[PDB]
Amino acid sequence: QYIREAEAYTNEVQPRANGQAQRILEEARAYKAQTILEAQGEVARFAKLLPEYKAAPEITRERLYIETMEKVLGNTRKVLVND
Amino acid sequence: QYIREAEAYTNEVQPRANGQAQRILEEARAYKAQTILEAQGEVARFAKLLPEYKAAPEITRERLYIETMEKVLGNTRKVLVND
Amino acid sequence: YNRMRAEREAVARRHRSQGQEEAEKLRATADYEVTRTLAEAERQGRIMRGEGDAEAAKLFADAFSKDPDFYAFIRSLRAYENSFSGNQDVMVMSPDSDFFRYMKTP
Amino acid sequence: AKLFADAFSKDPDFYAFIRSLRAYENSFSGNQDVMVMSPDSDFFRYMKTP
Repeated sequence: QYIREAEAYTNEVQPRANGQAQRILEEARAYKAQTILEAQGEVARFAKLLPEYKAAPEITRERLYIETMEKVLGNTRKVLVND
Repeated sequence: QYIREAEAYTNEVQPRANGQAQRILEEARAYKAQTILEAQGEVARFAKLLPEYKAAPEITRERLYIETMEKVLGNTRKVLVND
Repeated sequence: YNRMRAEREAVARRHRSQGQEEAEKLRATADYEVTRTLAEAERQGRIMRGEGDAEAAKLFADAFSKDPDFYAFIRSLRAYENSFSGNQDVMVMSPDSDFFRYMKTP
Repeated sequence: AKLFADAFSKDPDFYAFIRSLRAYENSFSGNQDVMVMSPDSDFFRYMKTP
């Protein structure tokens, strides 16, 4: 009976390993597709944004800098002391 | 029954994915429209306010500065130790 | 009796495990397809957002290049108000600071 | 990586600026850190009187 149960355990465990292997392979495929699509989207965004900055560099730089700083300073605690 | 339930699950989940995709695309278009419209609002207010500044710069600059400092100091704790 | 019962349980467990493996494979491929569709939609949404941001940036750029310094002043003041609106921070000043120049008796 | 290189080779400085600004926004998004500036800082240059 002990050997019978051991063979039962083997026959039970192996298919679960096969299923997990297929699952992680599909997850890797999904990761590749998602990262390629996100890269394409970011490329399109940067390509569209670039000419507007090239037209008026200083104003766009200042506006983006101010927006980013207000966001980051709002998110964090602040202490203003002289040095 | 397990196999049939899995097939039912996939056939059910695919249209939900399509609907979610449509929803996020509509949200993106709404964000684009709101950003443009919001920019329009900012641009109009800015253009309108500038000639008032150009006529008498010192007084309006001082008033805006005083108001902003009043708000920022009212929103934070103060320590006035001399250095 | 125990030995035969164990053998029958072995066969049943093997059949159920095979069914579960097939179900897991089907669910995995379904999840992959769902993720691919969502990623495609997200890419299109990112393209739309970038288009909107560029369109807004054009108007901001020209209307603010009308007068850069005053816009910098106003936007910096708005940023100060927005950042310090929360009461979680501590600010240290000095009576010699130019804002408090009126503090001293004239 | 190939896509990103082919895209951002047009202007590296502007890409660095934008990506660093987004990184600053993302990293500090958690309200768990403490920043210590000074009133003489360049960002706070408009907090002084005209």
